[PDB]
Amino acid sequence: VEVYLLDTSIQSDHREIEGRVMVTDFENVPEETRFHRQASKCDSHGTHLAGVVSGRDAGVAKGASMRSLRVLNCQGKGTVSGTLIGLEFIRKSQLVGPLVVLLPLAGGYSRVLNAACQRLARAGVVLVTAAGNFRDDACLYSPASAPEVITVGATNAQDQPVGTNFGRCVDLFAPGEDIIGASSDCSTCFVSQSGTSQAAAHVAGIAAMMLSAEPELTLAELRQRLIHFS
Amino acid sequence: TATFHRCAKDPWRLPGTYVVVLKEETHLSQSERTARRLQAQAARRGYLTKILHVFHGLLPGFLVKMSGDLLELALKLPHVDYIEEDSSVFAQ
Repeated sequence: VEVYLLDTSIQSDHREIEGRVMVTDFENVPEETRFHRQASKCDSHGTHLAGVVSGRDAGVAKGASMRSLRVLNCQGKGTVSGTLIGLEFIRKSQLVGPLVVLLPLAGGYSRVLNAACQRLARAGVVLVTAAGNFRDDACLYSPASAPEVITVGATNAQDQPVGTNFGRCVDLFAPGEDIIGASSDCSTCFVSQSGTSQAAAHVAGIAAMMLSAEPELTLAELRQRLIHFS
Repeated sequence: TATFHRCAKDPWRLPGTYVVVLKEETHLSQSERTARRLQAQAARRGYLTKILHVFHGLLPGFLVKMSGDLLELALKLPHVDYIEEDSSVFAQ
């Protein structure tokens, strides 16, 4: 099973994730101070999430195989069109085992982004996304609002909402407060981060392990098992 | 019958770039012909357009950089299902 990550650039040789992430050719980001454009800052978000999924010391699915697509710039900003072209890149790679697609990003409700996610889900892809960090109804954001995507809100150790988006479009809540993971500040550095991106990466790791054990596990079965174990 | 869509969060809108989504089962050759018709009609009206990407495999359609003044014209192209103005997404 492979976990595809659509996010910022990654520090692929950070010791926590070295060997896990196959950086793909894909890059589609909007235009980019010098400090904020250094690699250690550009790579921060995606490197932390690749660690949450696959990291040796702190991964949920330690040793998981990942593939990365760059859809967010050094400031963590992307476009719906770049994200769409990234999702098409994944579909083309699939047409040429089970696949998990992790989308730790959000914009406003988008008909086309939801439609693209729906087409991948209809083809058997398991998509996992962040509910959003706006203390608002996740139905107003995308891909969070897509019913075919597993939308993940963030809770703490006491199951309290971290703030996290909520509502009928959130399928489950997962750990998203002070999550220790790989820091791109240095090759062995770690940092704690909070957010629905971290919660979604946790669920992607659980899904990857469930699909590895039961390759014939469908999205409908998997979804209910993930919701229950939350 | 085609509809226009844009981000409800005004600060995240990116006017000037649009995803033109064609009806299901529209072939790649028809997506290319529809993009060519849009460019020709926009040129006849005195507007520059640029096709940035042609979609095929997941959804049929294309990404176009053009003035929003051309939206009424583009919505009338017969294979169009809907048109969406680009918008920003962010790391969570």
